[PDB]
Amino acid sequence: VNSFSGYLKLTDNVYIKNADIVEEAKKVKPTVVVNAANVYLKHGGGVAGALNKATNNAMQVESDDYIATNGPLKVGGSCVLSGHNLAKHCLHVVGPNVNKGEDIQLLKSAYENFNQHEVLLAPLLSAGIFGADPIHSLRVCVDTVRTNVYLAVFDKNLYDKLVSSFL
Ligand SMILES: OC[C@@H]1C[C@H](F)CN1c1ncnc2[nH]ccc12
Ligand SMILES: [Cl-]
Repeated sequence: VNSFSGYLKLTDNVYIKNADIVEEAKKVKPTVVVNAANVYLKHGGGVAGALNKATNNAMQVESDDYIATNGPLKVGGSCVLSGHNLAKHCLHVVGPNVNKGEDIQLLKSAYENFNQHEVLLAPLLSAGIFGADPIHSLRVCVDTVRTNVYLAVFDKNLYDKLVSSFL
């Protein structure tokens, strides 16, 4: 039993809700919140910009030190950093950004990072400003993640389409 509330159950392990991931994280304070990161951890907009803003830019400061030490992530890769005031940890995961021409096949590799964590709050990888089809992202999530994932979808119209079209 966990403290996630109001989610629709899609499969044994995948749950979905129309919610702002920032407000969800502040309420639940999950062990792991997933960020929709880029390889430079530049949290400018989309999910990343919103999460970073909610940390008063502390996420960005921590991220800049991480990059200065380690260099950029790989597309499909991840790193674990602090969750600041939002969660114990933030798993920064880089899905392919279609608006940069990145290979959508890497979306499965990106979701594989979730399997290293028993329970996660997450957005749909490569959705929004990363330019992939969210219906496809949900499909890959369901077919790749085996740990317990609680998906927050910001747009109510999109949430309804994901549920009604879910196979
Ligand atoms: O599944 C994540 C959905 C799809 C798209 F990627 C953006 N999005 C969000 N969901 C909840 N809160 C959010 N805050 C900022 C963005 C955002
Ligand atoms: Cl977005």
